[PDB]
Amino acid sequence: YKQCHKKGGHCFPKEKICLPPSSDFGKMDCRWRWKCCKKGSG
Amino acid sequence: YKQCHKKGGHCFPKEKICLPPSSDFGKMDCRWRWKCCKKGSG
Amino acid sequence: YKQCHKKGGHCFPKEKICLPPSSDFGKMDCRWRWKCCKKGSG
Repeated sequence: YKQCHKKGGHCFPKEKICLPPSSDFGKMDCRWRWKCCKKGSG
Repeated sequence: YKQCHKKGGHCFPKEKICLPPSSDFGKMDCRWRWKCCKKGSG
Repeated sequence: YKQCHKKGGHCFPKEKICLPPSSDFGKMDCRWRWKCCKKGSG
């Protein structure tokens, strides 16, 4: 997903914890029932 | 909050795990950095 | 989680700023890498 990758992120299931919450970018262009979190997050 | 409550949810921090994920209704009208999950969630 | 909620808090990720530190109740029975902060610091 181009836009998630552009933000430095990857797609994960929407309930996956991404820390800090600022690195969780929301759905972006990930699929339905996934969200985009910045690499480094957890 | 009206809309979250109307869905039968409550507000929780943005990264709180809410399972099943269909019980997570996203931000709704919770505060910034919070999200609405159906009562009984995660 | 039960003890956190009992103490009037919510569980937030470990690096969430909770001030004043007296309203940061440490882990309580929040999940690994989360902590309990009193209503008002979040």
